[PDB]
Amino acid sequence: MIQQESRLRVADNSGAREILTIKVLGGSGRKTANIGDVIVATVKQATPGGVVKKGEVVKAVIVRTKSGARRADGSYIKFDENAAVIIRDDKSPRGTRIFGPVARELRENNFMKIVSLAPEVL
Amino acid sequence: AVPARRTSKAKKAKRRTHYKLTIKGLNACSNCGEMKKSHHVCPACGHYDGKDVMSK
Amino acid sequence: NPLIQELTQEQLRTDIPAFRPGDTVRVHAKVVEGTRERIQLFEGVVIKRRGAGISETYTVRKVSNGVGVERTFPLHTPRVAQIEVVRYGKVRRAKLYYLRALHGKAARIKEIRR
Amino acid sequence: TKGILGKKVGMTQIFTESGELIPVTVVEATPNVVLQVKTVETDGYEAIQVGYQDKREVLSNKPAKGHVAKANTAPKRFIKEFKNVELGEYEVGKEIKVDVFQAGDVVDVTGTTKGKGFQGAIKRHGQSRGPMSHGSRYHRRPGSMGPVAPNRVFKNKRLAGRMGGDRVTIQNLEVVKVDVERNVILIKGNIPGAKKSLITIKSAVKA
Amino acid sequence: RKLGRTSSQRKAMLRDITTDLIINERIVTTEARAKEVRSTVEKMITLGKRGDLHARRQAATFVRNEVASVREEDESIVVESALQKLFNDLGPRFAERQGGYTRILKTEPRRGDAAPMVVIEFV
RNA sequence: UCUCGUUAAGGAACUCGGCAAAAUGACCCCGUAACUUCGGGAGAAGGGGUGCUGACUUCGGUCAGCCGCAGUGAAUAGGCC
RNA sequence: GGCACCUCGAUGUCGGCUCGUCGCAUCCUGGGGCUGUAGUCGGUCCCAAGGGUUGGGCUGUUCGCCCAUUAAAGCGGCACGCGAGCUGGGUUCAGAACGUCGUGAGACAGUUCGGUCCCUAUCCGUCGCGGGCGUUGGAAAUUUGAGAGGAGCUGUCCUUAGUACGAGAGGACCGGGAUGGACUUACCGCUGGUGUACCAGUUGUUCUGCCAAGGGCAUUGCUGGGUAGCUAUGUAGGGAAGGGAUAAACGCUGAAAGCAUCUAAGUGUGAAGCCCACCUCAAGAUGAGAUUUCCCAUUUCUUUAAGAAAGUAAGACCCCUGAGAGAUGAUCAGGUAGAUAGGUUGGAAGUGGAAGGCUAGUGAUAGUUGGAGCGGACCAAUACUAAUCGGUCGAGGACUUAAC
Ligand SMILES: [Zn+2]
Repeated sequence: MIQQESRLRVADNSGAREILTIKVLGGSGRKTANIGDVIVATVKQATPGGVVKKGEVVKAVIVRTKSGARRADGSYIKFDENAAVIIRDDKSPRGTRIFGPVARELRENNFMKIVSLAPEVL
Repeated sequence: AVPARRTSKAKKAKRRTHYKLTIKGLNACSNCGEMKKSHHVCPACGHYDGKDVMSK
Repeated sequence: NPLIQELTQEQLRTDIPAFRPGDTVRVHAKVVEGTRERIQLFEGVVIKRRGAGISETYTVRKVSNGVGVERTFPLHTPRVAQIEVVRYGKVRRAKLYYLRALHGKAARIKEIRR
Repeated sequence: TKGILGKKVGMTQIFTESGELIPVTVVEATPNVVLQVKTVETDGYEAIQVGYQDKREVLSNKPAKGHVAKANTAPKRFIKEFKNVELGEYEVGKEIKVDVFQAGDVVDVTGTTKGKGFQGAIKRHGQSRGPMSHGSRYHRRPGSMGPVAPNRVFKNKRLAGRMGGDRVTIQNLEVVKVDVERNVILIKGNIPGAKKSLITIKSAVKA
Repeated sequence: RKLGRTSSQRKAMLRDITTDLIINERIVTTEARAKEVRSTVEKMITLGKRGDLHARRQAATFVRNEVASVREEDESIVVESALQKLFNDLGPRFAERQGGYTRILKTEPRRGDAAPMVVIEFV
């Protein structure tokens, strides 16, 4: 459940800290978005330096929502925060380091170049 | 809103037909043969189920 | 109620030990990658219990790299190999929801040698 | 063709052979005697009467016990028909156990919905309230009734009136088990009806 | 259940009615209060069958605190506080009778509201 | 329809306008900018402590220990830039 | 824009909200002809109204400019739809001010701040639900379907195939498969919400003679959990595959016109559209349908007629215990040939360690007796209480003609 006007967090070493969504690409009027769905957002806060700054339009992906997916077996995951990791239209991140665990549901979406950097893949 | 006409004499009745007052469930008591209400204590006899109840 | 129980006995695992909310519990899960079968190890604090019979459940609260995580499993799965209590903690509630706002040196539960 | 009535006990879960929980309801049944065979030359079509439960004896009357006793059973509670069934193949007073649905895997349960009494115009159609603040006074009503030109109200404007209590069928559900020793089926998903209601199960229509 | 007022008012009304009908063994009220009070009274007489502390200290919250009942004297004034009655007289009078010890009798409506009245007894 | 109580995830996307609701609110302690008619702004902002038992109380309080998810444990009692 | 027939014993304006509906001069999806159509794209014209047609920033806004998506972000009618359904911001009251005009009192489709929107549904209309009678003997059940309603949307990926195509550049038709968006039908086993006669902690003050134990009041006193029930953001499924007759278009065969030519006679293909296919209502369908089973005859005469009256069969109702139902009535489960409700004995969800004792401590408190005590709707078992005794209604089956 993450929709317009909501604030993610950057879980990357790219230069951005917060973020505010814009759209939920995929569909003709979708409302929400869950783990592993792409997104359009524009930086709000930023650290000095970095390749990313305020007022930039960027695409990101949703890692570790605060009401996580269901496992087909019958288990669930429910983190404490929300987070995103910036992307270059080829599922390839911009930053070069990732903090905080990531849920497994990415391996099913060719987001490999991410999982190989996550410290924990739950 | 507010009526647009007086109701005729007929419509008055034709609507009041379902305004009745029916009494139902009248039984013959068993100690004095008088009419009493089923499942209810007999007021004059005082009895019920062939037994006395209202006593002190 | 009685007609269902008779329909749901053959699938009640029967080696689950005793553990009440507030006992650190190591969980040998089952993972699936490619054409393999690894075994993860999720290991936290028992928080919850939904008393239900065939479908009782429980939850565990880990903290990895400063980000809380929780998983809940059905009590009678075939895709969990083993469970093993590790400790026993003094606790007076049956639902320890009040932990998600506590960190580190404030969310420790005293041990009990029983 | 394959048709069986039965009760409705409740819902529980079941693991399959690959570690996958599955919601499952418990349609219970009992044997049931075919009561009458309607033919073309007599009744204009072909169908089969069935009945799934047993009354006491106090709770019937001579027509019922004279209409059943041509098959020698205790008088039944429910009586229904079935069509498109290959007639043949049958007799007055046979039985229909739960065998016929071994792993049919495609089935169309029907039944009677729940009951919800007089209801508003939002719990029946998903009509949306009006702004609950900013000074409005239009919280929870059914909107307007149409235009002015026609000097009447078009048909099929929807507003309050009893919700629920009419039959409905679902299609293309699977079947999980058949415990003939207790006459119980187990299907996947949600099935309509109140507990202890009356349910019917036939083979799929969409092949 | 059947509400009649707010919560606490109903609770007080029942804690009232079942404290009579302990002292008189008979009561003439309406129909609904009758049903709820038969439930409550029968539920507060099994406590008269244990007689220990815990049953005492659990019954001692659903009974009007102090309502004397004095028909006795040898050379004295013996007072019975309508709970001591519960644990001295009603109790030992029901040892073999199992649940269900009240009779309800539908008599006649009332003058001003036509509320069909009713009686309640014990045997 | 009116008068009240509670809510997952999101937190002004509603709307003419955050109207309405929500949030702060007591006592003690630390600390507090531009600006100025030098009096003020100032309760600016932003923070910390409060329960019970024993000991010592110089006097105020300090030490030690105990329990709860929460210690002006209920009602009364500034939202800020 | 014109006219001034219409309404001055009062016919209320723009936008936005809830709710729709209809036309097609069509925005997307569907079928086609031509191309200055190699392919992928495209341009135009034709047939076609089945469904679908977004969130936000700025102004009172219609209009419009912009950002981000999408298959697409259509144009119009319905008092420029809808105020006895909502708002009243806007333009049109009384206050006040600026610029300009007037000598003045005042004025300005110039501007700025503030400002009272009443109504208990009689008739028709729409949404649901009963009573009366009819259907030609009285009753219990099961169905046919003349008709009506619902439903109709679509993307992306993979393979066919790096093929046909093309110098390269780039890159398919027709098929097969997986998975989504919106919309929508049912349900509570999972995740969550609620849960005021369930369990625990804790403040004040007052009451039960006191300590211990408890009640009353303070938004349910406040806080932490939470059963049944009702629930969506949760779960499961749905628009699948086909047939018949047609639209634009394309033919086959064939002449009037020794040829050519789809047409007049003959004979075909062809679309999300028409009619079936899928789901529901339905014999008040007064053209009142069909089938299985059940019950079979007193008194006088009005005068024997489709006569009147009385007692019954089958059955139904009244009355009472209730809920899987419920505004009332109705539907359903039962009424001693009994588990319908209450109660009682077990059990479960749920809280989370009762009271009284004992041990350790100066004391707060802690340990043990003990997964304890309590336990509204839930699951079993038992006639202890209550469904007693009773009462009312309810047929005796017309005629004509043919056949047998
Ligand atoms: Zn009598």
